[PDB]
Amino acid sequence: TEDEARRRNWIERGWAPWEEILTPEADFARKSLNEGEEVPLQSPEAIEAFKMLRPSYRKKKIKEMGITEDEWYAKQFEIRGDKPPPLDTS
Amino acid sequence: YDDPPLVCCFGAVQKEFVPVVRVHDNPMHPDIYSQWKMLQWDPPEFGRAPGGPPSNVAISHVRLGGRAAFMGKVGGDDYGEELVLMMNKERVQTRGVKFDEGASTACTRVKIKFEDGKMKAETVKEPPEDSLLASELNLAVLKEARIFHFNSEVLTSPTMESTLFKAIQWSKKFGGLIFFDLNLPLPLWRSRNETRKLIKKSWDEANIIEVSQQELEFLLDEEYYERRRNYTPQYFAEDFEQTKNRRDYYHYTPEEIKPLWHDDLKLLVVTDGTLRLHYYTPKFDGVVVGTEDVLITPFTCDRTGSGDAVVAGIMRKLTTCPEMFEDQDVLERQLRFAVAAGIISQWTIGAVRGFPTESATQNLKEQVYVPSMW
Amino acid sequence: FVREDYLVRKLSAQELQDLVKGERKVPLIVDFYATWCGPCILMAQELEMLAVEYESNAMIVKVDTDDEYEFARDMQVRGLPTLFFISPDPSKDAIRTEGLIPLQMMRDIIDNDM
Amino acid sequence: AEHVRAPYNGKIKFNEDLVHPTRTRHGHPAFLCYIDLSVIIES
Amino acid sequence: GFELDKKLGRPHPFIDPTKKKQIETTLTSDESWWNWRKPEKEQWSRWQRRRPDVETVFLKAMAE
Repeated sequence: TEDEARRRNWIERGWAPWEEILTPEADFARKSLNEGEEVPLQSPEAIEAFKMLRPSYRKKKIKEMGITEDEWYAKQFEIRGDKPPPLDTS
Repeated sequence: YDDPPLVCCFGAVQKEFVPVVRVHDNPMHPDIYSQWKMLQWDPPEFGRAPGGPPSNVAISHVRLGGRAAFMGKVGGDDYGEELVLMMNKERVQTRGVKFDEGASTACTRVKIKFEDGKMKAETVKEPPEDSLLASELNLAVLKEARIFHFNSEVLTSPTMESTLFKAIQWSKKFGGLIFFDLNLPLPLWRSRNETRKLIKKSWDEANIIEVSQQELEFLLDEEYYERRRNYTPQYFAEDFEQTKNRRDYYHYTPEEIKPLWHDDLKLLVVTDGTLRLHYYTPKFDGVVVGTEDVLITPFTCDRTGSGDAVVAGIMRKLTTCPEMFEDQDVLERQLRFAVAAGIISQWTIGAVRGFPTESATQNLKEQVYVPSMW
Repeated sequence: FVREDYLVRKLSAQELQDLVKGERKVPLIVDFYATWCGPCILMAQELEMLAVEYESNAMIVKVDTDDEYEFARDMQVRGLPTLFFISPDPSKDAIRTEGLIPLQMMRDIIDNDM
Repeated sequence: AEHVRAPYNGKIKFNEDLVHPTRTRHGHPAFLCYIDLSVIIES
Repeated sequence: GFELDKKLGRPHPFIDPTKKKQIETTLTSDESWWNWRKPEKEQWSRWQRRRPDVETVFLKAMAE
């Protein structure tokens, strides 16, 4: 099943879901190919990925959030998924 | 004075006769010369773009649209007349050529001795190519010529050494430029220090110098650059481009060139065949990226005379573009012409036979490079 | 049963030394060549033709500069192709010719100088 | 499948809100048109 | 000038220089998709030179 196979992959083959920092083009390719070959995009993530293909739109959105571009670039390199419990070194 | 400006090539007129000879570790069959073309498309590094006698440079320069005159002496026999006829049919000015009725052209008298158990030879009578006197010079040619060109082969003859220095004084008096195209012959590769002492005076008497990569590294330090080429990082590369294991095109810093620099040097060109043209001026330095393709014609390719074509193209652009010495972009644009001239010259058997014309060289330059690089 | 395709023999520095030291009846022509040299192919063919011309009236040998570089430098070789015409008389002096000289030039040198 | 080609050099002027974003079979972003769209070329 | 050379067939520009306008400002590659961006470096093409023919030479001669 797809609960013990993943555990076996982790234990015996070193698998881990490392974050893939993608360009807007790769992100759009992943989000838009999930719908179809040549179809009107309907999923909001695909629409956002289509809009982000132009860096001018990205800059306008970044200005709308009132943040600078440098840490937005640094915002991509954020660890996704759950966080481990904090350490209590006694 | 007619246009384009005249150039003078000083030295010996010979048929073929590449001077630069070293040891290669990849020999072909000693008898089957049909295999030796594989060493034309996989050449020794010193023989990538071989040079030759100054007559080759004069012929190539005339074929590229320039005007050239040859200064030298030949015998009064059949071979000297044939050499002069070959230079004349190429529209090279012969008025600077002196005839010797009692001398045999391209013939040297030597005496064979057996010093310390090894056979050796010593010159008894020098050939007429090495026997030009200062009284036999052509003053009109030296007055008209705007570039004076010579090779280090004349430094192997004392008579030609004295004649060369007198001719250099005459040319500098009239305002000409001195082009030192090294082309180290076999004796001058024995050790670095003796060659440096032998060429120091002519090196300091030159405004333009062309050396090959091997010549420059021999003159500075062969072992250091060999070690630098062979270096490989133990764990990881310092940048991605160093992971591709590409051919080394190391550009020498002007600090490394400082021992060989002097005050009258306007331009130094280091040629890695036609692939790289490292140029150094008192104000700036850089490299012109070139290419080569002798595998396009595997059965007619021959690298002999390629360096002569490069030097002739450099002189052709220098005589008509004085802004080369002061503008870096113009210098690179005009050096691409010499790169193309060297590329075409590798496509034919024979140095003189395969020298390109200006039209073909410009056509190849425009075909190879993108239009913004013209 | 099968004739050899090449008549010019390749000699070492020591073998050439012994040949020059020994008694000679016919002129000896020594060629200095390298397989990486483009002009040496034409010289190789020219010297094969010359060897065919002078069946037993001359001796044509060749020395590779990639095996005898120091020997070539000692003999005052400044480039390739380089030919040495050695007369059978030890009193006379040898002639060194540089460049792709014509076949008639070699014939003249052998006839009127060796 | 016929291709519409630009008849003059100029600036393409149309409203992108009347077309639906899509992805071509060649992997390019594009706009799907389902109406009588009018495109202006400022030659 | 114009409107008479055009009527008579005399040599004249196809588009009147006076009745000519620029094409404003277009996308600056920061508001464009990846497939419509001008490449950073010029690309070798093998079609970068115009093909020579008889017409060009003759037209240059009659312009001279």
